[PDB]
Amino acid sequence: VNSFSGYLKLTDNVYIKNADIVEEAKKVKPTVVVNAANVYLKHGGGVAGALNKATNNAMQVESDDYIATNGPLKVGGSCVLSGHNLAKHCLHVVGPNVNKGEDIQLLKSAYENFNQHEVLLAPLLSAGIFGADPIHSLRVCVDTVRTNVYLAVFDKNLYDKLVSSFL
Ligand SMILES: OC[C@@H]1CC2(CCCC2)CN1c1ncnc2[nH]ccc12
Repeated sequence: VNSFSGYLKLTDNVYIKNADIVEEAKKVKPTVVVNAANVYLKHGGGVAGALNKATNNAMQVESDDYIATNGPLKVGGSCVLSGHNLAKHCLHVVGPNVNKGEDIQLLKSAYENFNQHEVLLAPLLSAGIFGADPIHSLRVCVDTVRTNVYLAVFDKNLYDKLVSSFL
C-alpha cells in the first residue's frame, strides 16, 4: 500500500492519472521520480524544466557536476541522482528524440531502466519536443515495465485520449 491517490489502473503494474508530475512528487514525495531527460542533462522545459524549477535549480547544479565527471548519457540510458525536495531519488531517463532522427526502438530501452526500481512516479517518455506518438509510448511502457509505475500525464486532452484507447 502506497500514498498515490486517484490513479486509474491500466494493468497489474501500470497506473495513470491526469496530473503534473511536479505536483504529484511534492504531494507524494515518492522514492523515485523519473525525469524525461536529454543526454546532456540540460533541464530546459517540459518535465525536466518543470522538475528542475521546483528544486530551485539544485537539480541542474547536481546534473552539471554529473556530466563534468561522466560525460553524456546514452539515448535509451539513465542515471540515478538526488530527488532533492521532490523525491528520494530522481531517475533521469533519455528517450529517443524522433524529431532528431533517433531510433524509436530506443524507447523500449529507455523504459527498461524503470525495471531497476520497485516503484516509480514517472511521465510518459519521448513526448513533447521528442515527438514520439504518445499512444505508442504508453504501449511500450505497458509492454516493457514490470515494476510498479504511476504515470502522471499533464495534458488533459492527452490523458482523456490515452485512457479511452485499447492498448
Ligand atoms: O507525461 C508526459 C507529459 C507530455 C507533455 C508534453 C506534451 C503535452 C504535455 C509534458 N508532460 C508532463 N507530464 C507530467 N507532468 C508534467 N509536468 C510538466 C510537464 C509534464
